[PDB]
Amino acid sequence: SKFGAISSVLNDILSRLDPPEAEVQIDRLITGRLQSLQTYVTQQLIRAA
Amino acid sequence: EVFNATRFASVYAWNRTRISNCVADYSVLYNFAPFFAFKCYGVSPTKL
Amino acid sequence: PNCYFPLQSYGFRPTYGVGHQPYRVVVLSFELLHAPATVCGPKKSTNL
Amino acid sequence: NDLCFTNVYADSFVIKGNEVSQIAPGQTGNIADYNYKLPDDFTGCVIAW
Ligand SMILES: *[C@@H]1O[C@H](CO)[C@@H](O[C@@H]2O[C@H](CO)[C@@H](O)[C@H](O)[C@@H]2O)[C@H](O)[C@H]1NC(C)=O
Ligand SMILES: *[C@@H]1O[C@H](CO)[C@@H](O)[C@H](O)[C@H]1NC(C)=O
Repeated sequence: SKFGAISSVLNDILSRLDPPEAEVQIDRLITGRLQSLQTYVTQQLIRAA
Repeated sequence: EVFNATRFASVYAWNRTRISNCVADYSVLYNFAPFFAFKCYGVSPTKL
Repeated sequence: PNCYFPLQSYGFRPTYGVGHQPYRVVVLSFELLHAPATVCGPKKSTNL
Repeated sequence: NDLCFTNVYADSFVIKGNEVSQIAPGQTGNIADYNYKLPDDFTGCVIAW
């Protein structure tokens, strides 16, 4: 999932954008994937309970 | 040849050229123009 | 040929466009880290 | 005027008009890659006249 960024591939976005402009899309991917992982662990906790 | 032209077409009929089957080294672009706006959107000029 | 000088002359003349004008640049680098500071602005020294 | 800084650094040089936009953390150009480059997490001000 692109998560509203340039692309969903970390390596491709790093190789296509410089650090001090790409870190914004990096943070976008970070927060999207991190919210996804939080949802997954919350649902897994529900299922485990 | 794109930046060496003398009769750049008007914006109403903007000339459009295709660039393929070559090696793009943007040093010639950097030294071929006194840039005023180099606003890149999809790719950073640094790693171009 | 194939032995180029590392640095070339940065020549100037008063007749240059804005993209070639002699711009003077000074940068001011700070360190906003936790250490005994040395510089401030306007200050007051109210008793603790 | 209301902050405190450990040590202040002032680098004075002369560059071109396009180089004014060039001089920034992690940027393009022979100048920004061989002559002088700012750190990516730069915290300061740039003055050009
Ligand atoms: C857009 O500008 C190009 C500049 O290179 C033109 O290409 C050239 O066209 C001439 C003929 O006019 C060729 O002889 C030359 O080899 C080169 O291909 C291109 O034609 C132009 N396009 C339009 C629509 O004006
Ligand atoms: C190409 O550019 C150079 C320098 O920018 C100039 O001297 C030359 O006249 C140009 N050629 C044409 C055909 O415009």
